[PDB]
Amino acid sequence: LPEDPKWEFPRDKLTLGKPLGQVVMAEAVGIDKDKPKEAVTVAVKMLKDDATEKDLSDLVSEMEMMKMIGKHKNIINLLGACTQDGPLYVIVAYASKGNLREYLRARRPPEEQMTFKDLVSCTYQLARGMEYLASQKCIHRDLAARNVLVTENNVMKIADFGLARDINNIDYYKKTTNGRLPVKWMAPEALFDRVYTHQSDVWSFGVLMWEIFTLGGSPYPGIPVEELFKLLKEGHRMDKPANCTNELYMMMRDCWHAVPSQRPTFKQLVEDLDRILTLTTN
Amino acid sequence: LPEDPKWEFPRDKLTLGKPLGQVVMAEAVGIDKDKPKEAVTVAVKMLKDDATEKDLSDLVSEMEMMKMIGKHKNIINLLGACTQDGPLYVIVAYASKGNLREYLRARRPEEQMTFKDLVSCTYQLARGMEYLASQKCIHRDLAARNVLVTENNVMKIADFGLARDINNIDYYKKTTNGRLPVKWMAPEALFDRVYTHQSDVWSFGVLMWEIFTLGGSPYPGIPVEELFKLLKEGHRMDKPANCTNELYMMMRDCWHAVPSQRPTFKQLVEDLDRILTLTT
Repeated sequence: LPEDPKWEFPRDKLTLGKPLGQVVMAEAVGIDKDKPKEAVTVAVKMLKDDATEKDLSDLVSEMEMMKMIGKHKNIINLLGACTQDGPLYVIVAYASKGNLREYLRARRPPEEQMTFKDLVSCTYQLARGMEYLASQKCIHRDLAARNVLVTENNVMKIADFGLARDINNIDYYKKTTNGRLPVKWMAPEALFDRVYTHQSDVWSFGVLMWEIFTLGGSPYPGIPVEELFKLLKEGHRMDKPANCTNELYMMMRDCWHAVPSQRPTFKQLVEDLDRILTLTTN
Repeated sequence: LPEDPKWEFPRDKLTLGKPLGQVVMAEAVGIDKDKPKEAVTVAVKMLKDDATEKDLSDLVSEMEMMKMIGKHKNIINLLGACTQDGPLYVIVAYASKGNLREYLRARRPEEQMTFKDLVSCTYQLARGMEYLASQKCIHRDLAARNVLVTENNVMKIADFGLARDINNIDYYKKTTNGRLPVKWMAPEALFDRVYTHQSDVWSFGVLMWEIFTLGGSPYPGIPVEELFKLLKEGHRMDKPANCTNELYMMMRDCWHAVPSQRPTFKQLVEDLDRILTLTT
């Protein structure tokens, strides 16, 4: 691996620990160049023993994407990496509350339940992360509750960029394109036309939204993967989650528009959500 | 998905259960056509809720492979499948004792393994691979975790998700063999982008090392990232503790750098047969 000084982190400064590809917790001393002696708790992603060549290159891509994206409030951020003489170590910010799916399912009505606002806030936050990601010419392609981390202060952090690509890094029209994307969150164009764009990410965003308001339910319950796309073409769409306003549900439905350009843009989702959230507070 | 009558199984007769790609235990009624009203406990492989397109093509390929391979005492066997109107269910015999790796780590000094057991366990698998080799099929993912053991401690090779017909390999293309766990993988599979029955013999060698270490993890301490450079420089695992020099020499043969210089499964069988009869 090419030596990238700015990101490189001393292995002797890194203390591995409990597990959380493969991710583990760890103490990174002085990782923050503004407290050279302070041991910071971080999360380290690495290869498992049964790793394959593709696994390695996927982890290397995930890391490089994290370098290109830049910093943002709603995006899990890279703290550094151990890429010389030894196992590849991608060191990122540690989210104590774990992933969003486990998180939501965790506080379901009999923990500390989630208010309507808390849900709306969660959605608004992720829309910002994506709105940003899109301004960075980056497509995630793997948006889902399980790929969102939640901090101690309940800040939503989008993670798992193993599949994220630059808008131009996609072989439009080839059969192999989009073959590794979980279908229940995947936009039809991704498969039928073998293309992927920001609008494809909004479709996924719609499913993530449905996941949030169902407090972590599983999309298209009872519907097999092998039969989904047929139904999706026949027009099928998930039902308005339990306690979910018809407004937020129509928002989801819009994300699930068959015509990619008729779906809202992340910028638009952000403004609507910002409106809903604000009026909720008042 | 094509309608293949010979293997199809009525969904109503199937009853999924506790979990064991994704595998779950199940009750298949009259899956054994000689006992139309007897319900047989079987294992069912299906896709997961977060499945991807490739996952499906992969499961489908797994099934077809088993269809073409045929039956053999040391290969887990396909019992039938639900391929029409609904999820894809690949039904296979149920190995009551789990995967060889767990099985072995379990009885570590819960009733210990004797040398002869290890030798037998080895021989059974060698017969499995010899048969596979004769069916012109490369496994590509041979490893203790991928071997199931039935109630009668019979060894059954399983996990055919990456197995291809010898001729169905994209010789020399960069992407070839990019999904095979490197620590069981043969050098050439990566350095020349090819795969032959001889690559499988290498994996088998690693399998042998697993068996005799009673479930050890290959190349302990050596990270995947720096394995292939060591392999190139001639690095090879040391003799497992409770393993005969003879058996270890056999492992090293399986790990000869030159593929044509590694034993064939037929030979592996014969020697193992010879060593085993003597242990008995």
